[PDB]
Amino acid sequence: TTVDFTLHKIEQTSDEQIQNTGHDLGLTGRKPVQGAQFKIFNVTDAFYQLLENHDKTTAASMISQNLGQYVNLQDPNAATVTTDADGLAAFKGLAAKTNGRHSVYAFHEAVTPQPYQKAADMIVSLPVRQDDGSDLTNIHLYPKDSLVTKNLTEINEQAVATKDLHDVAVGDVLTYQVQFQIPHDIGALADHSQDTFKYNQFKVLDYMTKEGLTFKALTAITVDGQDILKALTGKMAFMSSNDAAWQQTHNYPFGFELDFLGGTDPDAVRNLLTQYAGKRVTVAYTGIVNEKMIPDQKVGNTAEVSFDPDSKITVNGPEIQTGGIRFFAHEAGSSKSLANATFILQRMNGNVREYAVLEGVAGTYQPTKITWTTNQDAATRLKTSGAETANLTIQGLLPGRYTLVETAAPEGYEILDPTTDFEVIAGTWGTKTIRIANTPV
Repeated sequence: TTVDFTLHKIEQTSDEQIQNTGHDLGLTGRKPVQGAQFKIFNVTDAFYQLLENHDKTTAASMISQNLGQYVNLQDPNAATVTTDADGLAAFKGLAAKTNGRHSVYAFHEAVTPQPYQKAADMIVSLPVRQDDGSDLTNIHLYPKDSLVTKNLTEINEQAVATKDLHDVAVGDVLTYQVQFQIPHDIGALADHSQDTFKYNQFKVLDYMTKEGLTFKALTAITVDGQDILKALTGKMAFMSSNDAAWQQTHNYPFGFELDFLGGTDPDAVRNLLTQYAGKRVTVAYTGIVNEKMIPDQKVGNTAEVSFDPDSKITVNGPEIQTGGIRFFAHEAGSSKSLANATFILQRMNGNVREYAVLEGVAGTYQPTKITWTTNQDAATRLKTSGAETANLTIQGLLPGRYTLVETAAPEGYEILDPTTDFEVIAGTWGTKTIRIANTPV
């Protein structure tokens, strides 16, 4: 006589010990995960052999921690079903008894879809008996895939609503957070080994291919509501785009590589991680938007979590972008470029005028920060070049409505209109280059 196992693969974004009854839980209202490949193994003999020296709990635990020690994982006979769009994968018609004992079955996620981490290898020992004193013939399991994620969480230390695209100003500090799971078997030894651990690399690589950000700081590493970073530092390996090391191995203009087990004392780290095994880690860091952040340029990041050199779990973060504007100061009635025309940048703030002060500083302004004052004389005086198509450029601005105010015409000219109202368009230089005419004398 036989038994069926129907699996319900589901997404996990937090810590959650919830027990498998084996009973059908119906509409649980949880996101299913598709494309998880599961293999099943009869471990009844191996289990009962352990059961001579160890209790029931310890036996099942030993098999979970090193399933490939007790079975040939790449067995062609081993029944394999892949999880569908509802997260469903049924293994049917399995022997209820094996060599005179109630059967023990082990389940192993062999291929885990991106960007998930695999479920722990689960062990079921029959029977699973109903409260009416009768065995279940269909056993329902809810294995969990932990979702690797990356978000932009704060801008200038204020929480922002999460979205795929953010508008930034030059000199903004951006807080990012990468989340992932400490493996359930982090502290286990390699299958058939007394002298080598199973895990020898727990790496987080995060970078941007395009320019725009300068690495500021790694702010925290937390798990289980505890700050782990103070304990780790020294014992693990760390590189940032600010370190001369970085340009040796990578050529991304921004990023960091962290390895919990690449440091001076791996084993001490593995110990600490084992204490929080199966739980969710948040690695937080900050970056500063720099003068090389340009308009018409969306720039994102990729984070890669890897446990060996040959594999990785990859996730993309949101893209950021910035505004700019171009002007052309010229002689009324022609296209003669007028250099040395003097302007200040204005905006309204609840029916009050503020004027721009640029920290970084031709006609091309590319500041490192823009602050705002109601003292008009403190405003940065902007000068035009003699360039052809546009002779005043500004970038790193938020989108919205501004006013360019001309405070001195070039020698030999007089101002037509002192004020030019305009609009910075999100992530672009704008509709067109704005022409400003000055009349000669």
